[PDB]
Amino acid sequence: SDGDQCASSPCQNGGSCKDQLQSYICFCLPAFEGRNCETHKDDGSA
Ligand SMILES: *[C@@H]1O[C@@H](C)[C@@H](O)[C@@H](O)[C@@H]1O
Repeated sequence: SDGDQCASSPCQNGGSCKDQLQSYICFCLPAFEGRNCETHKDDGSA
């Protein structure tokens, strides 16, 4: 699977995705979580 696996915005919350070997990589901030930075670590009611 050597190619690009992030040509469809897999990560969110301003996640920095980068094309790497096999799969890709998303560099986010410590205040963000989720399988693809799609969740903000705000910790409110839920
Ligand atoms: C990509 O890296 C992450 C960690 C943030 O700094 C983004 O704003 C940047 O584009």
